[PDB]
Amino acid sequence: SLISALVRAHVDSNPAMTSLDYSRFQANDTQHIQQFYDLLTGSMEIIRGWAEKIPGFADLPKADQDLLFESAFLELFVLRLAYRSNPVEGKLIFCNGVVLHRLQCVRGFGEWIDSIVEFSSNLQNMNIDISAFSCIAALAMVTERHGLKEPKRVEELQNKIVNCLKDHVTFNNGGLNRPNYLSKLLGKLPELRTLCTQGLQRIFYLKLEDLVPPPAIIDKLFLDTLPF
Amino acid sequence: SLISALVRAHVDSNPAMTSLDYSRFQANPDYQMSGDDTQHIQQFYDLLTGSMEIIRGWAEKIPGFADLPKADQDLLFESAFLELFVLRLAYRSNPVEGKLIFCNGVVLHRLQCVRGFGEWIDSIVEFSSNLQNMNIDISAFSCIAALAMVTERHGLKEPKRVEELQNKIVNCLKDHVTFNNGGLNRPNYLSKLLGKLPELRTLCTQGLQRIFYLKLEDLVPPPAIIDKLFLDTLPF
Amino acid sequence: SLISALVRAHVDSNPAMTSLDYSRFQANPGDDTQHIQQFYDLLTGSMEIIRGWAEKIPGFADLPKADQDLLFESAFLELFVLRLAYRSNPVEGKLIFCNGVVLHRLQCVRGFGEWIDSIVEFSSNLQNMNIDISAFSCIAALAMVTERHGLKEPKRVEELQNKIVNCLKDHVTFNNPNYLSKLLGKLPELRTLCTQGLQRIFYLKLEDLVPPPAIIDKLFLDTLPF
Amino acid sequence: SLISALVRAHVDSNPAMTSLDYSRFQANDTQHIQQFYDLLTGSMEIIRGWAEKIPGFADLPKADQDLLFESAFLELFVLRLAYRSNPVEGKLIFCNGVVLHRLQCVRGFGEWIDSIVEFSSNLQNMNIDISAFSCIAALAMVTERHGLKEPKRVEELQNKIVNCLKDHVTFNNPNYLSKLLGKLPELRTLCTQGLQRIFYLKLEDLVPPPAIIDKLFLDTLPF
Amino acid sequence: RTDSLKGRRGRLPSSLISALVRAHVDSNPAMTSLDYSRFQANPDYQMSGDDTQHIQQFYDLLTGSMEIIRGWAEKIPGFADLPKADQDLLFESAFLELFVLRLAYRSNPVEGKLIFCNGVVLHRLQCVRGFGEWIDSIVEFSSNLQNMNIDISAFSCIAALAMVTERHGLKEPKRVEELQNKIVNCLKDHVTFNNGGLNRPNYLSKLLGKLPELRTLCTQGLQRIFYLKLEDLVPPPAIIDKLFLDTLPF
Amino acid sequence: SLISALVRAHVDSNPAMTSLDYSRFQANPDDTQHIQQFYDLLTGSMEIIRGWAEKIPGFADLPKADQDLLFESAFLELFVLRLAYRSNPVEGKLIFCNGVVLHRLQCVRGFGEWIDSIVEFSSNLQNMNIDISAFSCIAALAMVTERHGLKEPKRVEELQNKIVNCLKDHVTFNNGGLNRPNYLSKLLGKLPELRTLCTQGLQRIFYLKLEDLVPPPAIIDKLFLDTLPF
Ligand SMILES: [Br-]
Ligand SMILES: [Br-]
Ligand SMILES: [Br-]
Ligand SMILES: [Br-]
Ligand SMILES: [Br-]
Ligand SMILES: [Br-]
Ligand SMILES: [Br-]
Ligand SMILES: [Br-]
Ligand SMILES: [Br-]
Ligand SMILES: [Br-]
Ligand SMILES: [Br-]
Ligand SMILES: [Br-]
Ligand SMILES: [Br-]
Ligand SMILES: [Br-]
Ligand SMILES: [Br-]
Ligand SMILES: [Br-]
Ligand SMILES: [Br-]
Ligand SMILES: [Br-]
Ligand SMILES: [Br-]
Ligand SMILES: [K+]
Ligand SMILES: [K+]
Ligand SMILES: [K+]
Ligand SMILES: [K+]
Ligand SMILES: [K+]
Ligand SMILES: [K+]
Ligand SMILES: [K+]
Ligand SMILES: [K+]
Repeated sequence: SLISALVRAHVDSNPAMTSLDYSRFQANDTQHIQQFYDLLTGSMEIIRGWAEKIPGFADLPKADQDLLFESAFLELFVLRLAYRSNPVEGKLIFCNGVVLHRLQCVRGFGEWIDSIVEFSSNLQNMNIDISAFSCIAALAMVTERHGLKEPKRVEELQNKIVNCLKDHVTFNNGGLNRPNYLSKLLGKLPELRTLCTQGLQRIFYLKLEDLVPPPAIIDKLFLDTLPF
Repeated sequence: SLISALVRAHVDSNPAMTSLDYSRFQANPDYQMSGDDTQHIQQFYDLLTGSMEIIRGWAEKIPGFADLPKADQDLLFESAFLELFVLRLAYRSNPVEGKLIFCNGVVLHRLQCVRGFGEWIDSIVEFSSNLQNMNIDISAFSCIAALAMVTERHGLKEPKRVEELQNKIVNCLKDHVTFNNGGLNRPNYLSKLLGKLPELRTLCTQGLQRIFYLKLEDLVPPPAIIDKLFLDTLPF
Repeated sequence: SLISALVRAHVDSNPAMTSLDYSRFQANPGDDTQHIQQFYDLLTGSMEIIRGWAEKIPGFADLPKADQDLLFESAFLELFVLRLAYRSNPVEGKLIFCNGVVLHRLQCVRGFGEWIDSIVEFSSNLQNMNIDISAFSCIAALAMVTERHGLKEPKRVEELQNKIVNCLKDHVTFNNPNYLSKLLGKLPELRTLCTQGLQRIFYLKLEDLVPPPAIIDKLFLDTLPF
Repeated sequence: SLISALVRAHVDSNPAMTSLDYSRFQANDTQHIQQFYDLLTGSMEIIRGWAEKIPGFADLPKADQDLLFESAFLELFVLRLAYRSNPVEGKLIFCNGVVLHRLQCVRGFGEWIDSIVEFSSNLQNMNIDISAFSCIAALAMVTERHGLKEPKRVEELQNKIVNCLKDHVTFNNPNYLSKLLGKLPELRTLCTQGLQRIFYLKLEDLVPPPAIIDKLFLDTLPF
Repeated sequence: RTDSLKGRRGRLPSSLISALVRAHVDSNPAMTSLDYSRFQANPDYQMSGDDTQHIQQFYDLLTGSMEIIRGWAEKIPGFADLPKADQDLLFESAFLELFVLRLAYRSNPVEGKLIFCNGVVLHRLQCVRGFGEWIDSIVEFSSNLQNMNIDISAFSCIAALAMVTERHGLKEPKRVEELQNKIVNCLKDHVTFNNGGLNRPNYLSKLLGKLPELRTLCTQGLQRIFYLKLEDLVPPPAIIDKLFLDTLPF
Repeated sequence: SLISALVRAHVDSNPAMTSLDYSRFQANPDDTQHIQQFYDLLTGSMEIIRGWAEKIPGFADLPKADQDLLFESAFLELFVLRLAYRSNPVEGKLIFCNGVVLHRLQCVRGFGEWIDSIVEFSSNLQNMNIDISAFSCIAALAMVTERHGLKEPKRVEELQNKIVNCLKDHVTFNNGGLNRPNYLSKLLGKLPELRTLCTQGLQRIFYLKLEDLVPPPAIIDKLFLDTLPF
C-alpha cells in the first residue's frame, strides 16, 4: 500500500525513458551557467508535486512541509538525476527529459558534475529496484531538520517508510544473500548530503564570480539548503 | 530500462488506490438479490468493455510491441485481453475481504459480482488469493502481465519476432530476481511465477463459459463488442 | 611493532573491565523467545566490533576487499567465542561479551543452549594456560588469517599468517619449549567448539520457535565448513 | 476396501516377527555409524514399495508421489520402527528384519535412539491395532507439503484415509482418535533430532554420509 | 561445494559448446601420442650449455603452433562471419595468450611437464633456458588453472573468449561483442543447467578472471622476446618479430 | 585421464556437424532400395564403431575373443545410442555414424516403425542434455558390460567399474551432484532402455528375413545371431 503509493509518486514525477529530449545532446560560459540555473528551478515544481504524493506528507504542518522540501530539494534533484542517468556513457537525464553530456554540463555545474556521475555510478552498482529507490528518495526528505514544528510526526512517517523498505528487502529471506543491503541503502543518504555541499560551493562560486548572478529563486535555494 | 518501461506501463494503466470508488459497494447478502439480473449482467459487460481502451493503452506502452507486424499486435492483444483483465484485477483486488477492484477504481463485493460474473468470480478470487500470497513485487508483476500477452499464438505472421520480445522480457525478469538476491538466481520462484500464466489461461476458459451461458440464456444478449471478445478469446 | 599493533587491536576492540553493564546480570542458583533473540543480538552486536578489530591488523586492509570479507565471514563465530572465552570468568560463571554486557551461565544456557557449557569449559582450559595479552593477540589474528578457499590472493594471505606466526614465535622465545604448539593447538579446538554453535543454530531453525534473522542465517551458511 | 489394502500394504512391507535376523545382535566407532547409514538406505526400497501399494497414491502426479515420499521417508522409517520394536527389552527391529539392541544403536544413531525408544514405548502403550496403525502410517506421508502439484488431490486422498480411520475407531466403540492423530506431530518433532544427528556427523567429518544419506538430509529439511 | 546448504545459499534446484569442444579436441595432441624423445628431467643431463639451441627452440615452439591455433580459431562458430580484417586482428592479438592457455591446460604442473600444441614433452628445467624465468610463472598459472578442475566443455568456452574479445582497431567491434556475449551466455547456461538450474556467479567470475591473469602473464612473454632482441645473441626472426608487434597492447 | 580418452574416442569416431552429407537428404515424399540402404547404414557404422572401441583404454588388453564378443553384442545398441545422441529429433533429422543425413520419413521404409522408436528415445535422451564427457562414459558402458561366454568376466567387470567410477566423479563435480539427485541414476537407466529399444531392431531384421525381399548380408544376418539375447 505505502510502497505502491511511493512508487506511483516516483513514476508520475519522472520523464518516460521513452520520451527523452536529445535535441541538444552532444558528446563533443554565460550560456551554460544560466542553463544550470534553469534545470534546477525547472525541477522545483516537479519534485514538489512528488512530495505532495507521499502519504502522510500533507498531514504535516504546512510549515513543516516547506521546511522538509526546501531543505532536501537539492539532494532530491541530485538523487533523482543520479538514479535515472547513464553514468558509464556519461549521459545525464533531468527531471524534464533533457539529455546533456557530462562534458556539456561541466561548463554549468562545474567539477561537481563529475562528483555527481561518480555517485550515479555507485548508486546503480547497488541495483536498486524501483520500490527500494522510491522509499530512499522519500527518506531523503522525511528526515530530522532543525526548526520542525512536529518533529515526532516527521519521525513517525520516517520510521514507517524505513519499515516499508525493510519489508520489501527482507521478505521471504530477501536479505539472506545481501546482509547489510538495507544499511548500505540508508548509507547513501549521508553520502548524498555530503555530495550536495559541492552544489552549494558551486552556487557560492558563481555568485562570487558575478559573471552571471543567480536568480532570487536559486539565491533562495542557496539559503534553504544551507545546513546552518 | 525495459523493466522501468514495463512498470510505467502498469502504473499508468491502473487506478491509484486513492481513486477507489466505494460507492456501489454492498456487502449485505440480503440486499443482493434485489434488482433483476439484467442490471448486473449489463454491469458485467460494461466492466469488460470499459477496460479495453485502458489495457490496449498498456499494451501499446510495452517496448517492442509496436515494432511487431500490426496484425500480430492485434492477434496478441485480442487473444490475451481477457487474461490481462483477470490478472490485473486479481493483482489489485483484496481477496481476503472479498473485494474486487476494477481497472477503473470501482469496488464491488464478491457477492455482487456473482449475479453478473457467475460462479467464475469465486475461481477468480481464489486465483487472486494464490497470486497475492506469493507477494510478487511491482517490477516482477509488470513483467508477468507483459508475458501473458507476448506469448505464442497460432496464425502469427512473425512468431520468431514475438518469441524474441518474450525472451527479452523473461530475461529482464530474471535479472530483477537475481539482482535482488545478491546475483544468485531463484529458479523455483521463477517457475512458480511463470506457472501462474497457464493457470490464468485455464481460469479464463471459465470466463468463456459464462459468456456462452449468457448467449444461450438469451435474456441479456452479449452486445457485438462482447461477441467479438468471445471469438477473439476462443482457443480454437 | 607487529606485536604492538596486534595488542592495540585487541585492547581497542575490547571493553575495559571498568565499563561493564550488569543491568541484565542475574545469578540466582524471562521468555524463551527473549533468550533466543538475545542470543541472536549478542552475535550481531559483536560483528561490527570484531570487523573493526580485523581492519586494525597490519596488512588486512591491504588485501582485496573480497578476500577480507571471506576471511572475516569464515572466522567470525570463532572470533566471537575465543574473545568471549578469553575475557570471561569461568569459575564464577560470568560471560562477558564484546559489548560489555555481563550474563550468568545459567541465563545463557536458555539462549545458547548446552553449548554454553562447552564454551565455559573451553574458557577454563584457555585460562589455565595463563596466556598473556601479546600471545593471545597473535592467536586471535591467526584464527582469522588462515587458509580459505575463494581467496583472490592466497599468497597475500599466507604472507600475513607466517609473519604473525613468527611474531608469536619470537615472543615465546624472547620471554623464555612445546608451549608454542600448545597455543596453536587451541585453534583446531576452537573450531570444533564452534561446530556446536552451528548445531545450536540448526536446532533453532528446526524448532522454528523464533527463526534466525537473515544476518544470522548467512552467518550460519558462512561458518559451515562445506 | 481401503483399510484392507492399507493393512495388506503394511503386512507385505514388514518382516515376519517369527523370522527376524539376529546375526548382528549383541547385548554387551566408524562401523556403527556406517551401519546407521545402511539401515536407512536399506529401508528406502521397502517403504517405497509400501507407498506404492497405497490406494490412490500411484494416481497422483509422479512429482507429487516423489515429493510426499521423499519428505516423509525419515518419519515413516522411524514410525514403522517404533511400532514393531520392543522398547521394554531395548531391541530395535528394522524394516529388513535386522535386530539390534539399544546399546548398539546409540553408537550409530546417537542419543536420538533413546528418544525413539521413548516414542516407541508411548506408541505401543496406546495399544494401536494393525488397522489403525496402517492408517496412521499412510497419514504420515499423504499430508500437505510445500510443492505439491495438485495439493487438492493430496487433501482429497488424506481425508479419505482419515475417514477410513474414523469409522474403524467408531465401530470399535473417547479422544482416542485425537491421541491417534496426535502422534504424527510428535513423530515429526522426533525426527528433527534425526536431522540433528546427521548434521552432527557431517560436521564431525569422521565418517562422511554417503551421497544417498546427504540426499535424505536435504530432502527432509523443514526449512 | 554448490551441492550443500552452504552452496545452495537458500535456493533449491529446478550446439555452440559442442562445436567449441570439437575445435579443441581436433587441435590438441592425443595424450597417447605424446613425444617424450627429448624429455630430460635429470638436472645433471642438461645438455652442455649452448644457450642458442634452447632459444631457437623457444622460437620454434611458438611458430610451430601458429597454424594449429589458427585452425582452431576457424572452427569457432560465428568467427568467419566477422570481417576478415577483424579475424586477423583478434587472432594476432590473442595468439600468445591462446598459446599459453592451451599449454597451461594440457601440461602437468606438479611434475614440471610442459606439453606443447605439437606433442613435444619438455621438462621445466629445459624450457627455462629458452622461455626464461617466465616458464615458472606459466607453470604457476597452469597449476592454478588445473586446481579449478575445469571440464572440457567449460575450458573450450574460456579459450574462445581469450580471443573473441574487444581489441582497439576493430572494423565491427559490435559484431565482436555479440559473439563474445553469445559465448559467455553459452557458458553461463551450461554451468547453470548442469548445476540443476542454480547459477554459480563466483565460479563464473573465477573462470573469466583467468583471462585478465592470462593477459598479464603474457606481458612477461613480451618481456622475454624484448630481452632476447636486446641481448642480440639469438635475434628474433621475422615471424617472432611480428608476434611481438601483434601482441603489443599499445 | 580415462574420461578425457573416452571423449577423444567419441570425437574422433563421430562426424563434425559441418562435414555432414546431405546429398541424399530430402524431408519430403518422392522397395528393395530402402532395405539395402538400411543394411548399408548398419554395416558402414560397424568399422567406425569398432574404431571407437579400440580407442577405449584397457579394452585392447582383453582377450581378442572377449573384444569381438563385447563389440558384436553391443553393436546395435551403440549404433542406436550414437544415432540418438547426434541426431535432431525435433526436425526429424537422422544423422548416421558415416555423416549421411536422412529424414525420418525416408527411413521408415527400410527401418520400419522402429525408426519411430529411435526418434522417441533420441528425444528423451536429448531432453536430459547429457554433456560430452558423461555421454562418452555411457557409450563405453553400453559395451563394457557382462555377457555370457566371456573368457575374462573379472577383467571386464574391472574395466567397467573403472568407467562408472570415472562417470560418478564427473557427474558429482560437474553435473550438479545432489542438485540433480537422480541424474546419475537416470543416465545409467538409459542402458536397459537402449537394450530393449534394440530388440525391436532384431525384430525388424527378423521381418526382413521372413519377407525375403532382399536377404540380409552375412554381416547383418550374423548381427542377428550376434545381437540375439542368446
Ligand atoms: Br497507489
Ligand atoms: Br549487500
Ligand atoms: Br520509462
Ligand atoms: Br520492485
Ligand atoms: Br531467476
Ligand atoms: Br486388498
Ligand atoms: Br508376524
Ligand atoms: Br549440507
Ligand atoms: Br538455509
Ligand atoms: Br560439432
Ligand atoms: Br599466422
Ligand atoms: Br573453483
Ligand atoms: Br557460486
Ligand atoms: Br552466472
Ligand atoms: Br568457486
Ligand atoms: Br586423450
Ligand atoms: Br558438452
Ligand atoms: Br582375475
Ligand atoms: Br534429477
Ligand atoms: K550492494
Ligand atoms: K458485475
Ligand atoms: K532462473
Ligand atoms: K518458490
Ligand atoms: K485390527
Ligand atoms: K572432461
Ligand atoms: K553460472
Ligand atoms: K534429467
